[PDB]
Amino acid sequence: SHVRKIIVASDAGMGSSAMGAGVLRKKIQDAGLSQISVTNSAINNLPPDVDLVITHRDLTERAMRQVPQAQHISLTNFLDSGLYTSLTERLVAAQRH
Amino acid sequence: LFKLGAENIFLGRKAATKEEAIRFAGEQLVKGGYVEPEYVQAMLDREKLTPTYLGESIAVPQGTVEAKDRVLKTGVVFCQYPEGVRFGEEEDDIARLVIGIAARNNEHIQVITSLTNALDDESVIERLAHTTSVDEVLELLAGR
Repeated sequence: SHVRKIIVASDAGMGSSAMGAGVLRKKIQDAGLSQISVTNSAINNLPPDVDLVITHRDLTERAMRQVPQAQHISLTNFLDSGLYTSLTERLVAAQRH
Repeated sequence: LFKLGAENIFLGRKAATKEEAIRFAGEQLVKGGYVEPEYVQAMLDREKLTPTYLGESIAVPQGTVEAKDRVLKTGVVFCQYPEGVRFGEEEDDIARLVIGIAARNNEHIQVITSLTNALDDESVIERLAHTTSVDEVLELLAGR
């Protein structure tokens, strides 16, 4: 049971989800974590095997519901680089640890 | 995955609202045979759910998953608004690049990913936002 799956979800999963996914994905690849996979999809579609779910706070309640047993991270803004940076550092820390 | 040429690059546009910009992009997707008429409202429908602003002065409006069968072929319409069009949640979320997309099989994130990959540098967006050269646009997005 290793956390390696990160998926971003949204209302339609065809807008903000695309950018969130790309940035996170790039950082993960840069960190040499080829073992971690990144994809995006609509909220209505989230595999129960997902370890990490990243969505906008407005829809985090929904994702939690589908899988309240999963790990959810809430965002505030689409280009909130500060939050993205913090989250990335954290995941890296959790990866080693 | 998508063809880009002079026929789908529109520079120096103006729009008071994001709805007008989206409608223009939608009209151009219809015009180039990328989508059927029902897709235009589907782009406006999608915009209501959550903005298609992606940060960094870029917006990528597209239709909902429900409109997938009204898409004839994957396509993009590059629309430049030098004066900007408010597109995101806040008044500060202004887009100067409004890229209307139509993707077969609801594959919009693949098209968005390809575009944003070519827009990974701040200097490229600035240049695209105010350039009066179509050829320059093609050059900067040709490696996509």
